[PDB]
Amino acid sequence: VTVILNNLLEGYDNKLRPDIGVKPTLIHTDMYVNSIGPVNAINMEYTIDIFFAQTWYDRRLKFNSTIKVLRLNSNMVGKIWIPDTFFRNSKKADAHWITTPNRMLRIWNDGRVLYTLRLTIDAECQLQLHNFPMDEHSCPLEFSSYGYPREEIVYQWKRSSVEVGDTRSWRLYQFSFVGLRNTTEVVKTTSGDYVVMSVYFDLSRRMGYFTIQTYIPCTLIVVLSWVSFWINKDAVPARTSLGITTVLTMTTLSTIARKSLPKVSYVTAMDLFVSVCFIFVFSALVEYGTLHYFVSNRIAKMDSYARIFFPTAFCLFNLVYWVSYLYL
Amino acid sequence: QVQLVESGGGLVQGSLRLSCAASGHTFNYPIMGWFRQAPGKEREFVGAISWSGGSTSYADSVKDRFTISRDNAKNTVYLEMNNLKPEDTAVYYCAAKGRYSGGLYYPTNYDYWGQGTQVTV
Amino acid sequence: GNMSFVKETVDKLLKGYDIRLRPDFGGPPVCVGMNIDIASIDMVSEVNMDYTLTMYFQQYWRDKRLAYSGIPLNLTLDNRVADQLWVPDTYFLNDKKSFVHGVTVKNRMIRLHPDGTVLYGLRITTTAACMMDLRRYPLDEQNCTLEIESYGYTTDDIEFYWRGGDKAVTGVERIELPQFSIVEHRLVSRNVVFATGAYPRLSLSFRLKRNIGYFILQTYMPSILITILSWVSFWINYDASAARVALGITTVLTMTTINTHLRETLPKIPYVKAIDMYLMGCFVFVFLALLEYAFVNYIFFAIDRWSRIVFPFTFSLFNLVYWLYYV
Amino acid sequence: GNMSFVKETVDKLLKGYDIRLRPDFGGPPVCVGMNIDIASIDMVSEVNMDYTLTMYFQQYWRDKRLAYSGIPLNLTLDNRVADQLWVPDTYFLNDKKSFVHGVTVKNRMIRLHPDGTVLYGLRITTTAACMMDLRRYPLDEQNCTLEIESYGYTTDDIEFYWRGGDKAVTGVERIELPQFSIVEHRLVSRNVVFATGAYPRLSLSFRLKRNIGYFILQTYMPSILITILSWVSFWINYDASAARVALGITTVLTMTTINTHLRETLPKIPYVKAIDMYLMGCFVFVFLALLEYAFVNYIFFAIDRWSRIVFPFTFSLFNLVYWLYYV
Amino acid sequence: GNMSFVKETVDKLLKGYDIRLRPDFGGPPVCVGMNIDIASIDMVSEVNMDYTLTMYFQQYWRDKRLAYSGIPLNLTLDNRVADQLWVPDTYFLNDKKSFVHGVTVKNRMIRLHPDGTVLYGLRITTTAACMMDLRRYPLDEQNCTLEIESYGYTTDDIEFYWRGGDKAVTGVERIELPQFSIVEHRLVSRNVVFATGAYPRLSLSFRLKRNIGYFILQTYMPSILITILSWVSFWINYDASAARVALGITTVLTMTTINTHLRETLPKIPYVKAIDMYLMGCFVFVFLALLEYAFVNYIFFAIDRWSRIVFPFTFSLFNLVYWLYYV
Amino acid sequence: ENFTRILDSLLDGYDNRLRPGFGGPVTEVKTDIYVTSFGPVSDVEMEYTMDVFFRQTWIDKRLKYDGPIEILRLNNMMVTKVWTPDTFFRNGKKSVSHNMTAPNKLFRIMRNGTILYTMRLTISAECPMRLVDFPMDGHACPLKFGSYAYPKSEMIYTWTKGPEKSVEVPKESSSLVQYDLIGQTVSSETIKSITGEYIVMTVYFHLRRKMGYFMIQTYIPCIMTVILSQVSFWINKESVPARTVFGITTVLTMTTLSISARHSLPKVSYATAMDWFIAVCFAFVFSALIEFAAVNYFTNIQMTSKIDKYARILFPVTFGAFNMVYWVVYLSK
Ligand SMILES: *[C@@H]1O[C@H](CO)[C@@H](O[C@@H]2O[C@H](CO)[C@@H](O[C@@H]3O[C@H](CO[C@H]4O[C@H](CO)[C@@H](O)[C@H](O)[C@@H]4O)[C@@H](O)[C@H](O[C@H]4O[C@H](CO)[C@@H](O)[C@H](O)[C@@H]4O)[C@@H]3O)[C@H](O)[C@H]2NC(C)=O)[C@H](O)[C@H]1NC(C)=O
Ligand SMILES: *[C@@H]1O[C@H](CO)[C@@H](O[C@@H]2O[C@H](CO)[C@@H](O[C@@H]3O[C@H](CO[C@H]4O[C@H](CO)[C@@H](O)[C@H](O)[C@@H]4O)[C@@H](O)[C@H](O[C@H]4O[C@H](CO)[C@@H](O)[C@H](O)[C@@H]4O)[C@@H]3O)[C@H](O)[C@H]2NC(C)=O)[C@H](O)[C@H]1NC(C)=O
Ligand SMILES: *[C@@H]1O[C@H](CO)[C@@H](O[C@@H]2O[C@H](CO)[C@@H](O[C@@H]3O[C@H](CO[C@H]4O[C@H](CO)[C@@H](O)[C@H](O)[C@@H]4O)[C@@H](O)[C@H](O[C@H]4O[C@H](CO)[C@@H](O)[C@H](O)[C@@H]4O)[C@@H]3O)[C@H](O)[C@H]2NC(C)=O)[C@H](O)[C@H]1NC(C)=O
Ligand SMILES: *[C@@H]1O[C@H](CO)[C@@H](O[C@@H]2O[C@H](CO)[C@@H](O[C@@H]3O[C@H](CO[C@H]4O[C@H](CO)[C@@H](O)[C@H](O)[C@@H]4O)[C@@H](O)[C@H](O[C@H]4O[C@H](CO)[C@@H](O)[C@H](O)[C@@H]4O)[C@@H]3O)[C@H](O)[C@H]2NC(C)=O)[C@H](O)[C@H]1NC(C)=O
Ligand SMILES: *[C@@H]1O[C@H](CO)[C@@H](O)[C@H](O)[C@H]1NC(C)=O
Ligand SMILES: *[C@@H]1O[C@H](CO)[C@@H](O)[C@H](O)[C@H]1NC(C)=O
Repeated sequence: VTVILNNLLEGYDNKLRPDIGVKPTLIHTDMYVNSIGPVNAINMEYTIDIFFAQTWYDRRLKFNSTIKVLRLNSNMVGKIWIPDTFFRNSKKADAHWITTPNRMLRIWNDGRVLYTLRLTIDAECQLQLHNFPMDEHSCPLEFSSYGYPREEIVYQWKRSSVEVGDTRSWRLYQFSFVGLRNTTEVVKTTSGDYVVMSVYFDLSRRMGYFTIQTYIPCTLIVVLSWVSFWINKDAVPARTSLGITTVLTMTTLSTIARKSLPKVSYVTAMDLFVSVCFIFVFSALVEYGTLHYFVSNRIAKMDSYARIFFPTAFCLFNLVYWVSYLYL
Repeated sequence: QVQLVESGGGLVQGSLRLSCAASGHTFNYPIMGWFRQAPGKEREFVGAISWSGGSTSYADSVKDRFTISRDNAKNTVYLEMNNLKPEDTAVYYCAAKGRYSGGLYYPTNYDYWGQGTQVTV
Repeated sequence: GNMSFVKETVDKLLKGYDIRLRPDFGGPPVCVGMNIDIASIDMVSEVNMDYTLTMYFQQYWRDKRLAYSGIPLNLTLDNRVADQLWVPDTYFLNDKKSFVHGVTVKNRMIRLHPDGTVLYGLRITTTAACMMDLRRYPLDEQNCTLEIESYGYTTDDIEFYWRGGDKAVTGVERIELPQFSIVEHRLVSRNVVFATGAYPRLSLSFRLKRNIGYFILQTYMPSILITILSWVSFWINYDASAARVALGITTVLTMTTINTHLRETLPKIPYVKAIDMYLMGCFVFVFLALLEYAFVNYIFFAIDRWSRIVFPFTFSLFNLVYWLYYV
Repeated sequence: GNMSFVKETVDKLLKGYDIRLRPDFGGPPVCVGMNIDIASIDMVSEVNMDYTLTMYFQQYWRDKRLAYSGIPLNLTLDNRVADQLWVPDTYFLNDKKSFVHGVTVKNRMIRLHPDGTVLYGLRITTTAACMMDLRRYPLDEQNCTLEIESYGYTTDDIEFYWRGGDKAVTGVERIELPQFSIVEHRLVSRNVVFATGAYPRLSLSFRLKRNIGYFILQTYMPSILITILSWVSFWINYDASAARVALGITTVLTMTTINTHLRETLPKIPYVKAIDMYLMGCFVFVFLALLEYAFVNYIFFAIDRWSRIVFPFTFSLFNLVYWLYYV
Repeated sequence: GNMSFVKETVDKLLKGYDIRLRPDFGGPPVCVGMNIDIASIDMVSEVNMDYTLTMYFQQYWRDKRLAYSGIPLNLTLDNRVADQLWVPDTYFLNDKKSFVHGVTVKNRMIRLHPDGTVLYGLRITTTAACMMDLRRYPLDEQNCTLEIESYGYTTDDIEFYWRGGDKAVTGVERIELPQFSIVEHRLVSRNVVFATGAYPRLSLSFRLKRNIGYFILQTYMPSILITILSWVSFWINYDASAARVALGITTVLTMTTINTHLRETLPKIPYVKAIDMYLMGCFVFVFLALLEYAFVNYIFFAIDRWSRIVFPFTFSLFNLVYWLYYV
Repeated sequence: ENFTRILDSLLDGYDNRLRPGFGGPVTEVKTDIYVTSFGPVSDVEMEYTMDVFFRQTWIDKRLKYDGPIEILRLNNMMVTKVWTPDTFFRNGKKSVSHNMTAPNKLFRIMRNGTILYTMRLTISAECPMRLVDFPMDGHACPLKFGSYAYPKSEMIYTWTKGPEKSVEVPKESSSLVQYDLIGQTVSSETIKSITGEYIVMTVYFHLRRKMGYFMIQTYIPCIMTVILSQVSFWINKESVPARTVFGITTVLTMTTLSISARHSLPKVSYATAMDWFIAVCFAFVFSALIEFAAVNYFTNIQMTSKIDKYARILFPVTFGAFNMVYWVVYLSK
């Protein structure tokens, strides 16, 4: 068996791809998503752990024997030609070395080569945070050959291209995995035209956390502002302190609302709801200020109108707000 | 500095509860091990427990028969012995072990030792 | 004694040795025995859903190519000799970031035996993922595992077993997590089947129970006292509109400050935790207490006595249901 | 087609090749053409005064030692052949932390040409310093540059130029910064003189304009509403001492909570920002509003009407001067 | 003087040298003397329960294979010669992350002596775990150790000792921790027994005393003043329901803001710290003060005088017991 | 192979493990530092970052060559084959040698044997600080480097230019945010250890903190709150709810302001100037509400106050007197 290995590497030039001028090299890629890590909305990244497997034919490695397969160590990888596959949208990707290099290299008698390596990838996912937290995202994962154009290396998905795990051991605690699609494209750059493989993961954010955190408390504070309308107008310290403290409460809640989003400049649905709720509590105290002045010096029945207008306007706002985002 | 005193060991033929009281810098010695030394024999390991957490470890000879519990507030380690056998006639010792003192089964790794109660069954 | 004699023996062993070929290549699978000595569990992170583990990882196997005669000793060699020997492609399936300590040298040990038995030890710090069910948080119990598997060699080529049975893993009692207590640890051996074949698997799992003492003092006690403090408004006379209104909102303000700070320490899970239900429940009670005075003020310009009887009773009922449900 | 023929050609090229000697050693300087394809600008940090850039960095030069004949093709070789070839000692003068991606291999490309032209591409993620003038923050415009220079070779030995002129840098339109918009980018070529000699320099600079929309809603609107809310005290009757005093301080308290949180997001610059002037200006107005009632209470135990006319006017004047000064 | 003569001598020493074999292989264990020069203790982390140490680690041992004659000098060689020599497999058992500085080169020293004595120095920055008993925090005293042990060689093959006795470790006085003061340091030599055998052990321990001055001003003083501020309600007349009720809650609100912020700086330990008892104790006093007015208001629609006598007395009693218990 | 043979001849019979002039004259290394960027200073970590062009010059007669070209500008990988000084930074917490697109190392050999070896480095060095005068304090962050192995009897370090002109820090290199670089001083000393006695080259950077940020962040808001506390004196004593709420909510303001000011300073046993100002401001606010407690209690006995009139004078005077003492003392220091 040792004679077989020595002969294969003898006279072998790893600097040249198989069929350097004969034909483009065809590479079959398979991916097993071990787990999808947390989605970093601040950095617009997401961690993914996969078993990246590549299959190609190298007729320089043909050997005639009854074994028909040769499972080799990771040190053998550096001896032979390896495709320069890289992930185009990856920010920080690593291959684990504990306890040994997590790389597999199997060679068959007919020259077919299987190369599987475990990778942890922090890919880039530009999150369009409109309609937050009801937003839905499709984070891609693009990889291609770095130096070999479409005329030299051609990728191709297998019949089991992307295989997901149980989807329950995945590290997704904010989003929910709802979709998975694979695509093949050709991207033209300065160096040349490259075949680019893409995998899109559809993720929908779960709004349960934010409803309790922000939506329910902000709504209740607005309701507390309406309480001032029923308190007697003669109780000036009571009504004035109620409105002024509720505005202070919304100030505290407004800051905690966007403790997680990046500094995007567009108005997310979470920001719009908080801002509108801030206006309602602000207008409640302004209503009493106008009411108090004319009473102390129609307008006199402004409390009766406020007891109907304010609950109606906020309920009308909620009806428009939730429908415009949860639907349409 | 840790001072160890063990009590509760008498002469019987039975369920016994041996308590080992500790005082001093007990935090620096979080592991308490029980040892017995039969006459004419080297000191034998019985069971080692941690002051914090409460995870236990016992010898094969006394497994599922002797149980040990501790409480940091009382600063005492209690060894409950059940189904006593004539081979359990030895001077039972209480010892404290440093955090990075190595193996539990070796009495040399232990720094502070108790007086040792004589129990004959 | 004779270093030259030992040097010749070692050079002969490495002469013609092919690291690319496993022991008994083409024959029966090589049995690899593994034992782990835990050094510490440094961190358990709920936000990242992972834990950091430091351990002495040791592997036992027989390589007939390394069998030597005439030397009745176990040769403890320099760790750099491991690069010239075959070692199992052992990897941790659920790890996120691992490394081998290299100060002052690589914390690696190679010890040979006359029959060809190889002892290979490594000191490894690993961060392994651990999905956590936080529905009962902070009264939850977690099962964090460490999956050990061969990367390339199937069960036809290699086999794993726990050397020593249930005693293969030691040092569990030394683990001192400030937030957790190690209830139990288990050792599991099984075979996992993939598309490329069936691979041996060794699993080490710890059952962690969160300590409730910190959260009771930090979170529950302030919430209970504020809720009781809101009931003080019932004692206050109805004409003290400024006093009772100020009491209601400031208690509501106090709950908001407590609620905002507490939820910052946890990931954005969409389901209701035990702590989540308690904070919102308390926030409702103070909200209803202020509403209770609103109805009072409107009607007067009886309800107070009804509230004095009900609000302590309902909150006691809320606590009784809450604690029974989670304890 | 003939791999053996190609193998012999490549082996001949590397035979006797001295990586220590630049092309045309002792002769005219070698001209190196550079083009950059920007992948993304991940982060722009005001606290650290730096930005993170990911790009495809490519260099073009001619090496007569690598000229080959008889093969009418551009040889795309494995990235490991770059270790056996001479490459320019290009470095980024203003970078703070840079690395070359190495998954699944080093993102490196070597492409040879029959005349000896070498194409050398790298995918580099770099963190480059960018001093920021925050006097007009958050209505400021920043000029962040990327300085490209040869480390050891002077202009006598090497020369840099933008390959393609103004088209040498592409992908600027793909940059999507949530907080900034790319107004313009420029390409500059010049020579920088040091004590060790004169070195070629290539500069790529981006003009960034901060998006004001986020800060208007998050900061300015709460401050304006609180300041308007403080004016409500003027409408309130003078005998409501408890109401008006509570109104003044709680508005002051609201400003403090807003002021403390906002300034945590920025470095400790000693000069006055636009946001700094606004927050302090609003804090003065609410402070003066509470003082206005103090004088009222003391005199009565007219001023109110004067304040009702002045305070909205002065704040409007403060805003008018503020926005005209910065817009 | 003659570099060629020195070069021949060094080449002869390394000719036939086997790094795999320790000095006196198969004979008496080699005695290794260690001395440490502490550079700084950068950080002490309560949350991570570890400290960062920078030191000059030096080892002394004799290797007869390296003995040379005819050169009456101590040969200080390049640090790269250490890769061709045998060095002890020294490692730190309690370290979490360590590295050797490599700027501008690896901070490593090899100095030979005519008799075969080897001096091996390293500049090492290490993060070592240190379990902390925070029951008496922040009036606690900590014993942080540094465990030095041979990884593979047992006491039969190698032995460690402190070179210079109690003077083996220097530079302790240079350590300047802002939060701690170095009360004492100790040197311990012992043998640790494992399953694989008995190994030599050297222990360096520091006794750290936390400085109380920062916490007295930051935490205790605000809590005391608020508690005293709550007693002001007793002076206030009973009819001022709005004033006294607002006083009680705002003091409660002040305690909550102080309590929440303080506990963020510490790990989630389940036991009661000294600071934990004080914050909760103060929160109870302000809670009882507001309750005191509730009973007053209800009865009137005597207790005040009783509270004026008791509340300052009880708080003084609480402080007296607290400080005596921890000091 | 006009220059290939020259390079091969130089490396032939050369041992990089022996310093030039081994066993004879002391090897002299001439060093100069060009500070490209003086990074931010971390008060919490008591460290500062700095990027420099560390240049070293020494004479090695083993590399003398006869050729038409005076200076051989070689590649960085040539460095590993020859002997280089083992210069290390004694106070460097974490130093990184840049490696982007090439090892950032310059290596030139002249015909005389003079060797120029420059490397681009990023250095994080310890800077112990005395924050007693914070924020009105200045610091002198040092930078000590020397040979790790070779003592003074084998290798010594000298500044290439004069000590004043050897280290050059352009004004454009200042990346400081809250500090101003007054200047630098250059000195050389000797230290002793068990290994031996070594030459240490020290560079001290004198930094002056800019107090503009802390003036607006902490000092100004605290002064307004203290003044706002004195407002309660002018309010009539009848408005008990008004004056009481005035006192407590100002204590809330000081509590909020106190947290923010200390949110960045590292924890120290001693009390800083900012801590004194807040504590006095907190006491003034606390005393203001205590004053109303006496006024309300004694006016109930009686039941436009003399006690208020005394408080209307003592409080502004005492706070005014404290400020003049506080500023004069620390600005003079
Ligand atoms: C921080 O916490 C650590 C851990 O608790 C403390 O470390 C202990 O330090 C003490 C000394 O203060 C050590 O006690 C000494 O142990 C030596 C080693 O003895 C072992 O090995 C010998 C063989 O070499 C065996 O015979 C023996 O049984 C042990 O297995 C002893 O040699 C010392 O004895 C000397 O002093 C005693 C009195 O104390 C005399 O009676 C003796 O005759 C002799 O003179 C001594 O007993 C202890 O071993 C350390 N434990 C560990 C786990 O390291 C630190 O001290 C502490 N630091 C601070 C600042 O608090
Ligand atoms: C954390 O959670 C994990 C699961 O995610 C738990 O791990 C499980 O642990 C149990 C044991 O407690 C495991 O059950 C055992 O599986 C063994 C494997 O058998 C496989 O392989 C054999 C061939 O070797 C096949 O024949 C067989 O079909 C399986 O494919 C079994 O051999 C065991 O059987 C033994 O016990 C049973 C009774 O339980 C007897 O009836 C049998 O005769 C025999 O004695 C046993 O069934 C389970 O497989 C583990 N799951 C995983 C995924 O590994 C951890 O325990 C948990 N942590 C804690 C602390 O609880
Ligand atoms: C961010 O900030 C940086 C730094 O200020 C700006 O960089 C400057 O960019 C300007 C152009 O916008 C540069 O000005 C140009 O310099 C060229 C280089 O001149 C040097 O080298 C030549 C020899 O090659 C010498 O003769 C000369 O003395 C210099 O030493 C010039 O060639 C240019 O001249 C051209 O334009 C001028 C008019 O501007 C014409 O009169 C000329 O005929 C000719 O057409 C020009 O002067 C400047 O040098 C850059 N400085 C630095 C330090 O890089 C960025 O532009 C800025 N970016 C943004 C977006 O704001
Ligand atoms: C800053 O950047 C520089 C330049 O890139 C780096 O310097 C190079 O670092 C690499 C490692 O990253 C070095 O490569 C190694 O070289 C060793 C010595 O080379 C000898 O052996 C090789 C192989 O036979 C010969 O070609 C050569 O002529 C020498 O005789 C090798 O021993 C190493 O081999 C290791 O990896 C292989 C492949 O996995 C294994 O088979 C081996 O067993 C062994 O593990 C490796 O090839 C390279 O030599 C360095 N060059 C220079 C000029 O120094 C710096 O490392 C980098 N610094 C940082 C901090 O990143
Ligand atoms: C996507 O994967 C499926 C897996 O069955 C495969 O059939 C399909 O061809 C793949 N798509 C492309 C474009 O390769
Ligand atoms: C050799 O010439 C160089 C030219 O730059 C000079 O710097 C150096 O000092 C000279 N050597 C001697 C020994 O004078």
